[PDB]
Amino acid sequence: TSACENFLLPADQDGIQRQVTIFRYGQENSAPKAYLQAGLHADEFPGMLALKYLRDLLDEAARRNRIKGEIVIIPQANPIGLSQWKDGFLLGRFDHQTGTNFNRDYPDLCQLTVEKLDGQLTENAEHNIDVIRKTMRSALSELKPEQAVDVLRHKLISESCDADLVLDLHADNQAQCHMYTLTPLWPAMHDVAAEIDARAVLLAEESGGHPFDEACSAPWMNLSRAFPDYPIPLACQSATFALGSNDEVDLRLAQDQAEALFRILIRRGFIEDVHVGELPQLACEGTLLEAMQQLKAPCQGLIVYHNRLGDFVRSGDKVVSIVDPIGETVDILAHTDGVLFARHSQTYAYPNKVIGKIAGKEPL
Amino acid sequence: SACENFLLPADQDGIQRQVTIFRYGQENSAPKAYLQAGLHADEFPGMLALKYLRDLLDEAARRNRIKGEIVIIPQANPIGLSQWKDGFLLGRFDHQTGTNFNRDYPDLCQLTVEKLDGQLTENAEHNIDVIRKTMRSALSELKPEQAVDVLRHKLISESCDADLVLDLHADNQAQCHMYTLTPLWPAMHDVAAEIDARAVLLAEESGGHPFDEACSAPWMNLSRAFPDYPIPLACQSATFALGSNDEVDLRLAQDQAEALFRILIRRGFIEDVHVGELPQLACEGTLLEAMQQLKAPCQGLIVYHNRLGDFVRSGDKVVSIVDPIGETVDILAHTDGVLFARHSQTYAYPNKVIGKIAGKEPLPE
Amino acid sequence: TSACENFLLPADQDGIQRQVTIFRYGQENSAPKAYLQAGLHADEFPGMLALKYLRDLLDEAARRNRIKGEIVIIPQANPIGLSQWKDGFLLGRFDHQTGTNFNRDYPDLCQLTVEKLDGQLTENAEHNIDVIRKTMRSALSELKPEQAVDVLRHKLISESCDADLVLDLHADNQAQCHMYTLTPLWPAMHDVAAEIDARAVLLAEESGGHPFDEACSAPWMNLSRAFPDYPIPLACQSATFALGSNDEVDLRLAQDQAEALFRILIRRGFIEDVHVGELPQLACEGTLLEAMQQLKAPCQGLIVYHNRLGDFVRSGDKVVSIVDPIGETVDILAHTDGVLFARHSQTYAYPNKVIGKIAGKEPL
Amino acid sequence: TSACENFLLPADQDGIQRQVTIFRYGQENSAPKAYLQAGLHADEFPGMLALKYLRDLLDEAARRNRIKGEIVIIPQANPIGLSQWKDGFLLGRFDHQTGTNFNRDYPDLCQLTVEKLDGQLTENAEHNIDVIRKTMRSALSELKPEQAVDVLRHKLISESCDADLVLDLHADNQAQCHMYTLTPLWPAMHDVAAEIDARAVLLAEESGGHPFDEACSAPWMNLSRAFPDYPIPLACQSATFALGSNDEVDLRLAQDQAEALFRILIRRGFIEDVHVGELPQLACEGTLLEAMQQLKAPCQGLIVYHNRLGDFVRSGDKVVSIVDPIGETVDILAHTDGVLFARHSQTYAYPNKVIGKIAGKEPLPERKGF
Ligand SMILES: N=C(N)NCCC[C@H](NC(=O)C[C@H](N)C(=O)O)C(=O)O
Ligand SMILES: N=C(N)NCCC[C@H](NC(=O)C[C@H](N)C(=O)O)C(=O)O
Ligand SMILES: N=C(N)NCCC[C@H](NC(=O)C[C@H](N)C(=O)O)C(=O)O
Ligand SMILES: N=C(N)NCCC[C@H](NC(=O)C[C@H](N)C(=O)O)C(=O)O
Ligand SMILES: [Mn+2]
Ligand SMILES: [Mn+2]
Ligand SMILES: [Mn+2]
Ligand SMILES: [Mn+2]
Ligand SMILES: [Zn+2]
Ligand SMILES: [Zn+2]
Ligand SMILES: [Zn+2]
Ligand SMILES: [Zn+2]
Repeated sequence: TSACENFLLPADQDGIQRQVTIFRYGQENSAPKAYLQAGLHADEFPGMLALKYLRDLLDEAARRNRIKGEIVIIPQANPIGLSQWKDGFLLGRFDHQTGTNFNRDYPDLCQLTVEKLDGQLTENAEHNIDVIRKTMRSALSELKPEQAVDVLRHKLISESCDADLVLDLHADNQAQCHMYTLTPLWPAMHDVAAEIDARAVLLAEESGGHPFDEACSAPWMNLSRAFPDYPIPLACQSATFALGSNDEVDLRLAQDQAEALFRILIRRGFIEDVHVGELPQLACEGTLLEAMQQLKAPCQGLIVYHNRLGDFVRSGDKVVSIVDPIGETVDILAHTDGVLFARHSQTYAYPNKVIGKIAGKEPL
Repeated sequence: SACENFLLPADQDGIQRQVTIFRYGQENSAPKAYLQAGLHADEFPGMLALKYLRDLLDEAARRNRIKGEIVIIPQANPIGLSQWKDGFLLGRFDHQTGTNFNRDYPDLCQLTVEKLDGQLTENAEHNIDVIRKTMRSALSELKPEQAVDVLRHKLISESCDADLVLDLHADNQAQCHMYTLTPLWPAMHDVAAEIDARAVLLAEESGGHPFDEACSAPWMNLSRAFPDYPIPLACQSATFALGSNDEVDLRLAQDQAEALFRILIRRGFIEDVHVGELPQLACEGTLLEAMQQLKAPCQGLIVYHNRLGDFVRSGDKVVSIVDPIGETVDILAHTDGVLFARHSQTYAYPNKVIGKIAGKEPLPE
Repeated sequence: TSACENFLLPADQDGIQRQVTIFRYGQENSAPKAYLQAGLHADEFPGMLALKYLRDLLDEAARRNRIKGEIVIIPQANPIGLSQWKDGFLLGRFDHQTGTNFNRDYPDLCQLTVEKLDGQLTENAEHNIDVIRKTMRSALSELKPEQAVDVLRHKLISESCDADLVLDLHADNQAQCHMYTLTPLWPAMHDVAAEIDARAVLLAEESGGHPFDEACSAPWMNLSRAFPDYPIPLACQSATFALGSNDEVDLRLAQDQAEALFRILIRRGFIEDVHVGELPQLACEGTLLEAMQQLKAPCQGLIVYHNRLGDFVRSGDKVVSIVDPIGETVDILAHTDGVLFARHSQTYAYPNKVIGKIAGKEPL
Repeated sequence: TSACENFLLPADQDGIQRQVTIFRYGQENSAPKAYLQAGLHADEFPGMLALKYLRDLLDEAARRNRIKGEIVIIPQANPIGLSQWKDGFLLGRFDHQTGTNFNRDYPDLCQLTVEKLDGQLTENAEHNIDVIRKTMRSALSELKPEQAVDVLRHKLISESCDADLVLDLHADNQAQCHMYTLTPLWPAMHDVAAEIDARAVLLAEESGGHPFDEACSAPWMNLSRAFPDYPIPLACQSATFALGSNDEVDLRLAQDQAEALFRILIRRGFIEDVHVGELPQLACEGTLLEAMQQLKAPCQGLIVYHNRLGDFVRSGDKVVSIVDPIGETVDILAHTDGVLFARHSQTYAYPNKVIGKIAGKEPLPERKGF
């Protein structure tokens, strides 16, 4: 019913080897392929519990012989970060050994495949998809990473680059459910945004230092541009789901998110003999990431919020203040109209700390 | 208001920090109160409460209503306050020594009992002044070198001779609760009621010499060392956990500042103010040894089955540890009581304390 | 699995006979009893849409055979006000025929039952509850109202006085979600306030001219005082929910409010086999209604607000100004610290118009 | 600085005499003439506050001696409607005494002047303008209205018919800034539309029952047609500005609208020694009023919108539903491509309630005779 791989990473600075546990629910290399992972930031929990419950649903779908394609589930994509305790707190965002962000510095599969594809593309889009996916797998086989974190990033992209559907499950420090995707995959991924009840959908073609979701979807956009004489569709539809707050561990929520992910899999042809019915109403519009305001602390001090999580705020509104208990108070204003979909869990600032997010429409 | 900026020795980066101390009233006047917050630099509610208590005291000072000496330290630990790692503030342990900021305070009984051998009389007030003077002398003789030892030394040097000491703290996820010396209960019932404690935890001696016990324990221990002399519990100290570490709220901090102000009035620090009827205390004093620490026996997601503040019964499933790629382990209450604390970070390592139940029967654990 | 009653009011001044549509989802006269109504002020809409969607949820609960109690749903409790159009606007707050407020002059069930109860109470609280509820129904049966609005008020209290849970769904002209209840039912109704995300909870033992929620809950408090030798618990837990602004009709909001009401019904033992999970933390403290400041316009003119809805304001702050476009400007100040939970939808004043509300604590 | 008159209406049913306060910033019967009024519908507020701030700007222009013509400002053109409170709400759209709409049943100055002008027109357009304006004033002088609302309409047209520029400031129940003008006055009032940031410009030659803006501009079009052998230019350029939602009272917005109105006055030669500069971007095309779709509720119930104010919608899109909370749901579709520039503030319907507006380009079959 379910295959299990334990992929072993090379030893860290303490001589410790870690494993990535990967579950597969379908026929290997079959039909449509889905990839779902959680816990790439090891201190972001909601996705971990949601995929535990999605597995319970898929075990039943497997027993009933209703799995159509290949579904790949990784509830804890980052066993390195998961071990990084300091003074009794888990710091799962950055790699101790390299200092790098776990959701950065993924391979650029356009840069790795453009030369190889020069003579292989044709007028048949489906053919180009198979050629590009095969080329991507070959290009990754040629890379030889040495550090556990680079080997981990390599494995995760090697197992996801040829998928039709990729969902990277994340969380923010204090936030409402929200989604990120590639600009041209909107509104294609309207259904997934609606099912997971995103309260913000943030669009970009190219963001920061090569995150996982863009590593999966961007290559199809960049290859389409590299080879404009050939049909290259956006074959891999990836998104990042921030499912809630980092510490939001709740049975009801995880079960509801597992059921939503199951409904997404049904709608996209991974499950048969199950009815989905009407798509839920999406509570927000897609906006550009560059139109999103990061609220930053201009100084150190207590973070005092004047708005609740999810409040609509307008340009000029006082949203948060930094209070020095032995000094001055500094007021921070909204510079755009939008929804305060994120704040922060730790209510003390250092200068340039991002302490909140407003999803607006006008680029900043 | 007087302001002192006490300078700590430079750290490993050659950086010196200051402890900012505010004083209201005349030096050495009448009764003495000491209030500090942020000894654990990641525990915020007390920091904001003392900011607002200062606003109230500035007005009391303008109106010439301060009777004794009130010492306010909103951020008692500027070392911990600088300790950022991967964007998170880790303010509980000192990064040079690895020690807990609220442990390893001096034992002022051990430091004064020899000196006091020939100095005590049948006059209680005399003994209080002699013991306080001896404590100050004993501390003057100590020469700490590490910034954290210098910090602990300064904080006890400025508080040991106070009549009232309130150490303002927080827990990772908790209701307002209080700790004090067993024999100071019910003496400190009024302060517990004003701050709306939902648990009062009593001990004569706890862990490795925390600040509140460093202030009040010496009077109990000297009373026992010299049973032939009147030695009252002259320094009434308590720890207030004012809420969750990250519970920063205007309304709450203003309410806590007003409660602290009312405590100062009741205990004779503020003139020309009537307080009136004491609020109802929501809990009984219980022993710290009757408190259950809920521990994770294994790593995994922390799933709570009880809300913060629920009354739970022995045998109840209160919390589960869930391995998202493994097994689930259920954690049971071993005592009836109030779940006054849980935890903010919902993932465990083995032996992690993930919650606290205030019970009445002492536990053998 | 859902009953429908169409209760006929006597014909009005135009010879029009109107109906109150009542839906019942459970076991008649059994188990726990819940009563939910909306639209008593016929121009307050959010509750009307929320109960439409709560019915969809209860139809499914009924189909799944999960209803434990008797649940009474009245999405439009006031068909009189609902007809009162003038110049294309619906004026649903006052009765055209009598000039009276629709949420005033409800019967006092203490005054109506104290004589009857003198010899019927015992040391058994559950007995007293059944005796008092039976006595209330009898006392109301004996009343003979003639005006459609008196008949309407009579029916609504007759169907709610014996409930364990009563939620009267309202709105304000421009407001945040807020709640009113009987002072001694706080913090008993903390869970209710938390699920609906109230941003103010206003407490009173006795308010104005006998509103519906107090008509339901006050009698238990007043009978407890009338008969202090007997255990009389506050058997009917009533509250008023102002679910937002009068005109705040939104699909997402009404669905979210329907789901919150469903969660309240589950928590209070009306629905089987549903896991709810952790209670949301309440965003406000209970304050006294007597500590609330009404901001009044001292003169006619434009209402210019300086504070946004939901701002925390301090005594002395300029909150709103009245601007005469051909005359003078008058500044209106906060006289208490608290939350500006209400403003107004029509931004022009007449003298003594209430143009906003601040929920304070009445300190000294 | 400015002249101030208080024109007294005859006493109403309660024996109360109401007054219209009129401000004048220029000379008298001078140079170019501008007329700006707000609050004809007394429950439409944004224009009231905008003209308060425009007066502050004009007081300064007057102090600096920079007023070039006659500028007439009426922040509250309708003191009758302004008094009409019921159950704490202001109902300012219809006159209590007559039941008539405050922005309907204005005089037709073509019908009133065609006979008088028969022998008075010549080859000189400027002459014809002065003759027609004098004739209009005489024709109105001859009328004797009795009811307060008829006297009010009479005064407002008497003070505006001879203006070169007329801006009637209005609002809708829930709407984006939009404009109405006479079909042949477009492209010409492009500058006005651009300065106020209209999101729809709606054109008609004849709309409903004789509104104020058409009462001012239509006569020139109709007289041109009555006397085709003479040059009769569209001497009075009128427009209706719906400045926003009825209840949209905001300091920043009113100041921005006052500044835009000031820039319009500069561009059209009312303000001396001030340069405006480059014209702002026009956000929309001029479209016919008969190409505008009115969304109507076919039944009573909750108004549930599926589109935001200002969304672009396409023919076939579900825009709004009417939901009977104890009955059925009815879906309402867009039947044209365009911007949903208006919805409604009160989210409950009666049958045939207009619950929104879409500005399209293709004339719609049902939009005839308004
Ligand atoms: N493709 C993108 N544009 N974004 C990538 C997904 C966003 C994602 N964000 C977080 O993990 C939340 C984090 N606590 C925070 O502070 O934001 C990430 O950085 O991995
Ligand atoms: N034991 C005493 N007599 N004094 C009370 C000390 C308790 C106090 N606890 C805390 O700051 C909360 C901490 N997060 C925790 O997990 O306990 C402290 O360590 O200062
Ligand atoms: N006070 C109570 N006992 N509770 C009843 C809630 C009050 C309730 N208020 C409203 O519908 C809003 C109204 N615009 C206003 O200005 O209040 C009502 O009058 O029925
Ligand atoms: N076409 C013209 N000549 N004039 C158009 C003016 C329209 C203008 N309409 C309104 O105030 C808004 C109204 N709620 C509505 O539904 O339109 C008016 O009546 O004055
Ligand atoms: Mn502040
Ligand atoms: Mn469990
Ligand atoms: Mn003002
Ligand atoms: Mn609908
Ligand atoms: Zn992340
Ligand atoms: Zn602490
Ligand atoms: Zn109401
Ligand atoms: Zn109008």
